[PDB]
Amino acid sequence: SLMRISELYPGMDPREVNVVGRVLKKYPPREYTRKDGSVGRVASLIIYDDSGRARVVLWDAKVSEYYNKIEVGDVIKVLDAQVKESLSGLPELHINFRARIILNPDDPRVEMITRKKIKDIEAGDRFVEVRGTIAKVYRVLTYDACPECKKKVDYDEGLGVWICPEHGEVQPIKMTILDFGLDDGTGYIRVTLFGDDAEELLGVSPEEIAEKIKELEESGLTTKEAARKLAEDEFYNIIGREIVVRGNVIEDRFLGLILRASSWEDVDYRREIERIKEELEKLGVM
Amino acid sequence: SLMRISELYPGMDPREVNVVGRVLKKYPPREYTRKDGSVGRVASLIIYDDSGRARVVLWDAKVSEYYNKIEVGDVIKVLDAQVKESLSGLPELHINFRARIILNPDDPRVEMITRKKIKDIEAGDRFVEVRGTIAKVYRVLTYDACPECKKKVDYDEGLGVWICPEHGEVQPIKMTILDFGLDDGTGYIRVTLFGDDAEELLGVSPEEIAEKIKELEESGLTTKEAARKLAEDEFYNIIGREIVVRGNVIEDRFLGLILRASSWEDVDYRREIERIKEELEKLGVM
Amino acid sequence: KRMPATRLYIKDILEGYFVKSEGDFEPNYLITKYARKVYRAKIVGTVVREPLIAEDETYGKFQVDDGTGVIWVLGFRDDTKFAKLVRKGDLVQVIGKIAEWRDDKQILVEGVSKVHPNMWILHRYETLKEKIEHIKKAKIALEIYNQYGITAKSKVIAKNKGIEEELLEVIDELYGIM
Amino acid sequence: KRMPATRLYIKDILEGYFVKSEGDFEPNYLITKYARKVYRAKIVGTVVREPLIAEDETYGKFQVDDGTGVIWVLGFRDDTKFAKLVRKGDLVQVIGKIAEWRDDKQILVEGVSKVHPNMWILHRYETLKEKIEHIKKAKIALEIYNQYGITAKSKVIAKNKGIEEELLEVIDELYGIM
Amino acid sequence: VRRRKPAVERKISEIREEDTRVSLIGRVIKVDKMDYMFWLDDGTGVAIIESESDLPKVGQVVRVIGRIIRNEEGIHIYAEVIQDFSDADLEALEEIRELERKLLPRLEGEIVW
Amino acid sequence: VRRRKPAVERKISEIREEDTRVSLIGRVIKVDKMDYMFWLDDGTGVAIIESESDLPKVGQVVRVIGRIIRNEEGIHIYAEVIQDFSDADLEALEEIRELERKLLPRLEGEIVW
DNA sequence: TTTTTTTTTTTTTTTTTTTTTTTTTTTT
Ligand SMILES: [Zn+2]
Ligand SMILES: [Zn+2]
Repeated sequence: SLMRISELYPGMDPREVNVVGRVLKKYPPREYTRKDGSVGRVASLIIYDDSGRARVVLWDAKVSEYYNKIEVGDVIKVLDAQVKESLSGLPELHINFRARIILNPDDPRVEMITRKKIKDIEAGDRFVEVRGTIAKVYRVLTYDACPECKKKVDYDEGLGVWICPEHGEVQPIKMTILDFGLDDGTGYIRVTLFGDDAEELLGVSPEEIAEKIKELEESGLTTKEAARKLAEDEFYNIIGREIVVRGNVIEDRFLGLILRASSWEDVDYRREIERIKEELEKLGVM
Repeated sequence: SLMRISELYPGMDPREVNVVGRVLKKYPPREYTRKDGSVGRVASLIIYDDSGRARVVLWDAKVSEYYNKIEVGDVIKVLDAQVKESLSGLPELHINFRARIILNPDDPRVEMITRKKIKDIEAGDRFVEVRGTIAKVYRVLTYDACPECKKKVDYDEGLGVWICPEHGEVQPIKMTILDFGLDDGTGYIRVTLFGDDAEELLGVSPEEIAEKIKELEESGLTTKEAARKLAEDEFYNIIGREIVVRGNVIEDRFLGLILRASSWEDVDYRREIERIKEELEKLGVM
Repeated sequence: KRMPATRLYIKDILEGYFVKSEGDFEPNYLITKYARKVYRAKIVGTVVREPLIAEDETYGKFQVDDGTGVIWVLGFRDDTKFAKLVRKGDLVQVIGKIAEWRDDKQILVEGVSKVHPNMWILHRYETLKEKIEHIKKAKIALEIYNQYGITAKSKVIAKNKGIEEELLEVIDELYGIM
Repeated sequence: KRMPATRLYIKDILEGYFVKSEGDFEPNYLITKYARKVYRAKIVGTVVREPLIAEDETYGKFQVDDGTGVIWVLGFRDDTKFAKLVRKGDLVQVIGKIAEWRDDKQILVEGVSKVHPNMWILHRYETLKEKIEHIKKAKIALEIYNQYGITAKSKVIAKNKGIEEELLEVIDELYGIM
Repeated sequence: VRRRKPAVERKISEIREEDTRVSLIGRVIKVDKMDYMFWLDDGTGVAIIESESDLPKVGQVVRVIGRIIRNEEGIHIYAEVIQDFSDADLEALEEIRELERKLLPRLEGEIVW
Repeated sequence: VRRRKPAVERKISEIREEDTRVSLIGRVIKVDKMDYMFWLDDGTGVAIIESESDLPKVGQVVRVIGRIIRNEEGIHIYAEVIQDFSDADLEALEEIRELERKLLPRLEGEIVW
């Protein structure tokens, strides 16, 4: 079939339903109550093809039959499913007794859908784990963010409300930004932490940081100047600390490689010593 | 003595052997080769009393001493002979240095001269073939056995050696014991398999079973407790399997009928279907 | 004693009349439509769905289809191990105690193992043979019951015709149920 | 660019040859006895004395001992804050620029923080691993330098054996110093 | 309460309109590894079996339990269970199918309470 | 110019006569809160540690850096630094001490200019 | 031909802010 997800519509003939999609998301299986009082199972996934996305809902025995067999990145082919309108007005694929799923199908539409040393890191690197020393603190600041998309919100003086360009009138949350450098003995890389991860490393609340930023701005400093000053004056104590950062490396058009850290954690010393023992064995020490 | 030929059994005390018989057959004397390379003589006769027949084997000087003195129709009395099992499973009287024969004795005895359903099985049944389902697993264990008689060997801590009561200092072999139940639709019977037959059915080496028994015993279980536990925890997979067992039925004074299986084999489905077709023809189906 | 596991069609188990013994030690049994008293069942079918193991490992179950019916097979506590053995699509032979839950008959797994396709054929042949044997014996026993009932005279007549005394009691019990 | 901080024993820093860059913007560096060019140092030791803060807060300093040597760590002006962080007895990790004052090598503090005793163990393991790695590479590079010197042919041979071109220049510079 | 309908044993040529779940036994003659479909020949006909994950080999004797799919392209079987029937005595199976066909209705009709 | 002598890492049983400042790692077995002294056991011996101000707890694993005091009463350590080594992997520390003992003299001796 | 001995049974389940990287020298 040439059918695409964009062509699905609620109530279309299940006999016409023939789409493929790569799995983007898998949600946990849930229980639901039937009209007769019994309890069934239901599980949802999000798939996408070259045209759009669809929620795929596995019902009852279809959960046991397929749910554990499917993983993110896999492609599935869906046949004979009922199409329903989602709560947002979009088509969803319901996998009931009649429906079938083919895991990693042979279909022409399919083609159309780690510890690394800093010296080896490249631009665009994904899922990189780097263990090193905090060497520099560039900036510490907090901004008002949307609680859903975490993007910067704008204060409207005419209406007295906070406006998110994606979600409209929202209640803002304080988001912490920590920019620092990390050294592993073979290289140096810039690192950025956000919100809860940054607050955990800094050991200071975002509301307290906002108050200190306000005091600096009142003195005649801009937001840029106040952020650099607070990092040097109050958060210099964090320098010299050995940590493990995990994230993706983006290349700034002048700042160079910046590691956007998704998480940070304390060094597992026994794990690190075992890595060193492996290297020593390779050198003919042990 | 009142002893009859029907009462002889292999390995009975030669001092108890006292039978009379009329000579039915005399075979020619033969030569045989001794372990030392020399050549001896041996001659056989068939005798019978009011109870049954026995082969009488005259060895070496007993041939010269008695063979020509005996004739068909004469009665002989046999004393102090060794009793052996013939090639057909029947008692034979061996007339060696110790044994004696009295020609035409003065004795009061002289004037007097398979496939079975479990529901049909009796105590003491021999060569019974039963096809059924493995229904229960009682015990799985291994013991140190003598490589000759296959009996349990004792470890002597004073000498550091393994002692067989029949063969003395021996090198022990691990013997597997499998106790289970078998059901044929008309009855239920307990079954016991030994060594190679049991290992073949279990699909695990006796050395591996010994290791698992040791782990269970170390935890505070006795040999009896560990054997029942290993059967339930690891060998429960064997239950539900259809097999053909052949053996003799012994009656335990509390456990009931136990089928000591000499061998086990996979079901020949075409042979079984032919048996069923015979039964259907008897019912007026075909 | 330990009575036999009767080889039957799943349909015969499903259409039967389960009998709960009031005693805490008495075994439960089923009486089929052809007056067959069954304590244990022996069936051969295909596992139609991937097994169901409760997250808390308190129970494990799997479904068996033989062509004449579909039945659930259950193992509780550590007996959940039986359900873990099988997988969707396996052709298996099951032995166990008949149970009734929510007025639906089921099999409390005693043993489950994969079988060769010729075993399924052998099972069908045996099931039919036993069924014919039983029906003909029960037909003669029913005539004895309708003429004399459960008397000392009818028990002697039943033994002479190759019928077990227990068969007349099963007929009487089935008449009481119906 | 920003070059790496090399993990070393204090002894290796102390016994090294400090090189003052003549340019007002060029970074100073040290060449160890094993021909290792070091721009920044990363050491793990114990603060042996209560820090020294000048009354006028122009400088702050503290002493670090790692078992192989004892070195001073200095912070000037507002950088005096680094010395105020530590106390006598703290087990710390220090990163900074190597400096030479009164012909004695020292560390110009860039960062100092308290570490877990297992970090001191990890530091010793890493320091030894890196040292062996470097010595073996420098031994092969020294043979290349003694046979060919700094030529286009020797640079190709060095790349083939996993040796950086910079290493041959360090050997030549060290020979010039000695 | 839609209880699982047992698989009705049929030959490819004897499939009925009212049949929703069937059991077929045959030999694989063609396997399409891209559309996950295979051609099963039992001696009485050829059925197109659409499989979700298990694809047999060409020339393999298999037993298929599946739901019947009736569309404009024809009647295809969406395979639920595919079993290896390579060593199965189909001669014996055919003989027991005929015995059940003849004797089962007579046995049920013998009940005169 | 009496430059500070680095603390020489030793075991209690391996302390030498020429040693003036040492680093010992052990478990506290007794604390005298009046004479400010404590008993340190490393597995190889017991040393009497005289402390000026910091007294550890009984059963605490500690690292002591101190000057050796040799008098008529014996050899006691005047503690300079006492660190909490309670979560320290002494097995790993022992292994690195042996690696340094074997490899450090060989690395220095490889220099053939 | 073998080890060691007490047979079986009921019931339990649902992706972000905002953007110009690094560097020397100063010490009671
Ligand atoms: Zn938003
Ligand atoms: Zn023996």
